[PDB]
Amino acid sequence: KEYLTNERIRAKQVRVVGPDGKQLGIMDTREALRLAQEMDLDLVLVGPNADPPVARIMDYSKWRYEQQMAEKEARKTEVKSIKFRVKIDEHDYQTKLGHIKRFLQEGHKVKVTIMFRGREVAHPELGERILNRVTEDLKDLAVVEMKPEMLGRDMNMLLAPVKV
Amino acid sequence: GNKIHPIGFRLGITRDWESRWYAGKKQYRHLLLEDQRIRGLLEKELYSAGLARVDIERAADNVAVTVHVAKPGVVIGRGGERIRVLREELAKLTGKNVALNVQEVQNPNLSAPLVAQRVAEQIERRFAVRRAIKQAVQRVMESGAKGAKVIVSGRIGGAEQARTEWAAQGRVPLHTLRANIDYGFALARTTYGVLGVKAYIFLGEV
Amino acid sequence: AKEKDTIRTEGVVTEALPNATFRVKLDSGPEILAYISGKMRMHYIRILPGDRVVVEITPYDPTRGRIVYRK
RNA sequence: CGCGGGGUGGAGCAGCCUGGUAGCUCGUCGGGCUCAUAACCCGAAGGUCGUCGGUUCAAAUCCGGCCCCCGCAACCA
RNA sequence: AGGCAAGGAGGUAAAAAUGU
RNA sequence: CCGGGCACUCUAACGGGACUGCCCGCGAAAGCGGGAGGAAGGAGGGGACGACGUCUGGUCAGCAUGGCCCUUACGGCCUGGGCGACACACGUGCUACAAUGCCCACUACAAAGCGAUGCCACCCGGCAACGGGGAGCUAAUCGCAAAAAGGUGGGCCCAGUUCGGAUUGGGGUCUGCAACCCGACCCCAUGAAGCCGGAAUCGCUAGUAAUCGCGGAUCAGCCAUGCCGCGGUGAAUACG
RNA sequence: GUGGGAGAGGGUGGUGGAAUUCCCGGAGUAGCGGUGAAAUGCGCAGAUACCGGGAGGAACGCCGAUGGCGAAGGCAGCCACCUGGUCCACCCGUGACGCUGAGGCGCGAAAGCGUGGGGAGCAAACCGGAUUAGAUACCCGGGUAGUCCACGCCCUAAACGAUGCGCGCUAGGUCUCUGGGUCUCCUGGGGGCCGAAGCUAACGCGUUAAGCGCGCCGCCUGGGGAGUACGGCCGCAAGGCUGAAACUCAAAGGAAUUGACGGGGGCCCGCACAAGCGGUGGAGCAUGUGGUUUAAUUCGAAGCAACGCGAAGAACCUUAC
Ligand SMILES: [Mg+2]
Ligand SMILES: [Mg+2]
Ligand SMILES: [Mg+2]
Ligand SMILES: [Mg+2]
Ligand SMILES: [Mg+2]
Ligand SMILES: [Mg+2]
Ligand SMILES: [Mg+2]
Ligand SMILES: [Mg+2]
Ligand SMILES: [Mg+2]
Ligand SMILES: [Mg+2]
Ligand SMILES: [Mg+2]
Ligand SMILES: [Mg+2]
Ligand SMILES: [Mg+2]
Ligand SMILES: [Mg+2]
Ligand SMILES: [Mg+2]
Ligand SMILES: [Mg+2]
Ligand SMILES: [Mg+2]
Ligand SMILES: [Mg+2]
Ligand SMILES: [Mg+2]
Repeated sequence: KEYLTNERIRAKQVRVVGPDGKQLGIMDTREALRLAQEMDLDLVLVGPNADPPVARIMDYSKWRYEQQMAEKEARKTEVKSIKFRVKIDEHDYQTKLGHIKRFLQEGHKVKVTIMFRGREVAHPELGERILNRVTEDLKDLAVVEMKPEMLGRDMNMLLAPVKV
Repeated sequence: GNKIHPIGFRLGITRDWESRWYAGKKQYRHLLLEDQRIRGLLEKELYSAGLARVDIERAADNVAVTVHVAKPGVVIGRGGERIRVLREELAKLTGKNVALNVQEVQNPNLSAPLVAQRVAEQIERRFAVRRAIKQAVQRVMESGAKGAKVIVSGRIGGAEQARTEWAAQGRVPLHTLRANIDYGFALARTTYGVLGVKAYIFLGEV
Repeated sequence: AKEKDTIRTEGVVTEALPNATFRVKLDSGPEILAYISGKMRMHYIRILPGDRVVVEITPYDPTRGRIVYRK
């Protein structure tokens, strides 16, 4: 994802855009560089595809750093995927339910996802049967986000906390 | 598995061909075919005689069919007439002037194919296969051949399992060319399935 | 006597059960406890729930069958 | 009716607020990796940001209305 | 100064489920 | 070209040559470091060759063979079709995405192999594939055949283009009884995607990779860019 | 008995520093800590790191051992007290007073529980963060009981030398610690190691025997069921002792041996990775395959070692559909 700086800029007449919400026109590469120098914020080819390449006057590195930080923040609060079957047992089901409950308590969203084989005929019903029941059980902690929808080789149900 | 045919290995060196004669591209295949046919027919006939090398030459439509044999009188007849009949048959098979040489082998236990054939015969009337092999080996040793390995495989004793029966004696440097190893092959044609009679004999250096 | 009053009826495998025994849902009624035939075991032919298999059923007790056919 | 907050690749959510420059997780499909399955990794596929507008050289972003979704009150009568 | 070795340091040896 | 020569290459039979043999140094030895002479040095390079066994690997579809099963058909013959079908996926290759290139024109060096209804010199017809005529060989003695990249000169000028060549239309050439399914080839038109490729990954230690052509076998013809083979240019880097 | 000796033996009372934390004081500022990486965590009210003192509580560095002590559990700063065991030397006193021990009584780590205290660190549970498909876990940040003491109770353990105690005999050597000697060597008592004979299933044991005996006690008669039920006793509880059967399986096992295997070790190797050049995957096409479709798409090959493979020549042929 290269928004390109200073003399990473090959294009002749770049659309020299300012830092904020201003422009300087469609000016040369050298001109753009000079402008960047003036602001001390780098010249950055943020839209190369655009009607002459969009060349923002921004400090590139700092911006990138900020973006990275934001990304990191986004990493976390999160979603737990509880994977059911068609051939899954009653004790197993209970275990899964318990896990889901724990997750809810913690403050995590819940993708209860069923993983299917062949017999996508007597798969969907069983997926519903398990998942619906589970949802009914955890109603006290959980507002269902996504209902039991069959999606080709899988089935999803999702639960969100009522409150945390 | 592995192991290339031991004569095939030699051939260029101390060993010489099962037949030698020139033929160019136009007529080479025909002659070869004829030779093959001859070999087949002789095998069908002289299985009694015990044969190793069926050496052929073409000194210009003078086909040569030297039989290297164990039982020389079996070839000739009782005077000199089964030699004659066979010759006639051979002539009939190939439309050219032809002869029949017999160069019987001093010590048949020295010739490996003969040994193999013997072993096969023994197997066919059902002997203790391993025992037979051992006996053969002993015979070979007595005959002086400094090495003998006799692999017989497949369903030994009519047993319902893919078995390899081994047993060997002496130096068998199946690898050095300077070995003059006589290889012998025979096919034990027995009722329950075929037993492969592979035989080797190491009999002289340089 | 060697008795062939045996029923050779189709059945979609319902239940995965232990020891290569599988309750298979027959089209001769219900799902009986049907076990693998030795040939299948030998050839390592895997049965999962959902296979329309021929199941060998003796009249003496139809409770137990045999997965005769490889799916 | 009164007020606040949000509507975004299929779902959850970042970014809006500070005009230009849309990300991650789950899901879809394909591959890889593995002896093989999950797991894994990768991609590829896939959003104009509810919508109609205007602003401005240029809107997810500034602004209005409608459409929704959440909640709080709705009093004297 | 090198020669070997004893001991003390500290750095390294990540993680990776299963069964025809 | 010829006489003429066996000198040189060569061709292909025989034989020498290298053995850690010589020297130094280390080492008990084996051997190791370096040198010398020597075309070659420590197995000179490369083959050919694959131990007991293993995976009940693979092949009853090359052949052989036990058993079972079929015998007016699970046998036989032909004609036509099918093996080439195509929403997809993978493997293996080629050709690319250019200017260390592309095109055109001249010019120069190979080896190894083949060739008899086979290769086809040369001559003309044709833009050409080829066609016709026709010498020559029975192959070191002629032919395939031009090797190509390369070298000189010209053009092209950074573009999806003189890059790239797929597809699609049209005319033909050849083989064969017959190329519609489903041949190759020529010529003209068409000129798509692709601007060096994600995770992953594979080859390669020297005349090696990389790239460049030629020969072949099967074969009427060829879907051969495959395989097998031969030479031309000719690298990198290995601390570990 | 007398003369000695060694020692973390036990209890009672004290003290001695390092260290930790916590408090005050000072100087000082932008992070500390933490990790395979990180994040939670603390820090501007100023942490951390550094010095000064003080407050505690706990443990005892070096010596320190392959060592010493006890009957075992166990036990280490040091000192004092009370106090066990033991070893030698003299062979002086007694004259078989001994050995063993069902029961019984006593001790009995650690955890646990009761009553009261104390509480620095560590730290189950627990609350966080990461790690992860999941994380009740390994890893980090706290954190309660508990660890510590008194008194009481609990009584189990790989309570191990997996070796009951007692004595007698049956090669040595070698190192050790501790006593006496006529002291470069003898002779006792302990602790180890190697090995004669012998034993053992082998490993190993081998004067500290698992050797040869004798003495007595404890227990064993296939594994699982199960140290469970059932009773009984003990206990404030947790549980402990005491201890089956029904059934079930043709095994549960030990010791070694050959291999294989190990995210076991050492030594090696190979284009195996690195170092390098060129690709593959992205494009089209050439092909072979899987899948799919077909009237049939003949059949096989399957990770390396199936996938320009059989096929080194599918228009008909070939050809098997
Ligand atoms: Mg039956
Ligand atoms: Mg005393
Ligand atoms: Mg302070
Ligand atoms: Mg006395
Ligand atoms: Mg007296
Ligand atoms: Mg703590
Ligand atoms: Mg966590
Ligand atoms: Mg936790
Ligand atoms: Mg902790
Ligand atoms: Mg307490
Ligand atoms: Mg015990
Ligand atoms: Mg006792
Ligand atoms: Mg002691
Ligand atoms: Mg002693
Ligand atoms: Mg002994
Ligand atoms: Mg010992
Ligand atoms: Mg014993
Ligand atoms: Mg217990
Ligand atoms: Mg009780």
